[PDB]
Formats: sequence, C-alpha cells, structure tokens
Amino acid sequence: XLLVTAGLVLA
Repeated sequence: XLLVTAGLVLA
C-alpha cells in the first residue's frame, strides 16, 4: 500500500 508507519510497513 502507500503508508508511512514506524516499524511494520506493509503493501
């Protein structure tokens, strides 16, 4: 996917 997390980034 198009995200901005801190640690577990997924599609």
